[PDB]
Amino acid sequence: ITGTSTVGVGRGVLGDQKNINTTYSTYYYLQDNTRGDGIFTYDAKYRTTLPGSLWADADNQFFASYDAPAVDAHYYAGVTYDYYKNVHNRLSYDGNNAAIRSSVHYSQGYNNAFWNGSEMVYGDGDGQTFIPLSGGIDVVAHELTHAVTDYTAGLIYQNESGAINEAISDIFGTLVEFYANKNPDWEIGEDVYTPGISGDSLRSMSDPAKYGDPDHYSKRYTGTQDNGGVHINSGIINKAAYLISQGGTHYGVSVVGIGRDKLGKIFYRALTQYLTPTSNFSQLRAAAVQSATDLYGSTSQEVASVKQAFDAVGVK
Ligand SMILES: [Ca+2]
Ligand SMILES: [Ca+2]
Ligand SMILES: [Ca+2]
Ligand SMILES: [Ca+2]
Ligand SMILES: [Cu+]
Repeated sequence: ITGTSTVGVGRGVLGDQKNINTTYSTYYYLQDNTRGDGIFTYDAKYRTTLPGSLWADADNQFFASYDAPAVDAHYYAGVTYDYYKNVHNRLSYDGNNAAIRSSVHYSQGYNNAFWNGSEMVYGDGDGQTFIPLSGGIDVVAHELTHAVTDYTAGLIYQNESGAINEAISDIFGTLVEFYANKNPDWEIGEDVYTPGISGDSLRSMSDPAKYGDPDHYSKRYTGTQDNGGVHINSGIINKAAYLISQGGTHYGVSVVGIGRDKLGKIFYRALTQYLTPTSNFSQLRAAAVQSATDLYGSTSQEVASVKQAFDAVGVK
């Protein structure tokens, strides 16, 4: 919409108060003109036609229950924008300040969120397995990262390339969480998963096996469910990313951790410069090793730790 830039206030899914950038033109819209070509949040109104209607509010205050998923989708889309721009010098997901669109209240009781090729989509959860999924900053950044991957490496969403696709979204989803520095962890989805059960998550990067995902190549799933296990075998790469950043000893192989920023630098580089749509795990190792070499030198610790971490999870 054409209008003037304003700042509204409301509460997110977890009941936290936050300011949001809006656009006033009779109504106040969830349209943030301060980031690239804009961040736009829509109401799917419990239906599945997308994107639905640009979110409109009469008084620029967003504290209703119904408002909360929109407030967080909007706000966390902005935090993710800020991460990519400030940390990687990347302007939106296409690198050219593409408008970021999100729809909330998608369908009824929908326990999921996704990037559909064009925009982000968030279910409200059934209230049991999930509460509105835009309440999780790692979920929002995971999904937006699929757009980044789609515009860069273009990893095909199947088999090893798809598990790499998934881990990349888990990796930057988590780095955005740390960036916002609000209860950050190496778990995925903990802020919106199973409100009746504390301490669990969708997946874990630091120990994928805690939810049955493999933490070594030898345990890879080789069936054809989940598109060949993209959300399953992602644990093997998630674990390596974790070790590269935080270090440790896994199945007897020790990894010297080099911290989150260098992890993010190495994986960003690999994603944008070396991975291709059909890259497998082995090719990811090569890409990350060359990225580190590019960045820190062939004889660096950084290179050694990337090698150690991939060794630790069995991928050569
Ligand atoms: Ca209002
Ligand atoms: Ca957290
Ligand atoms: Ca998390
Ligand atoms: Ca829970
Ligand atoms: Cu995903």
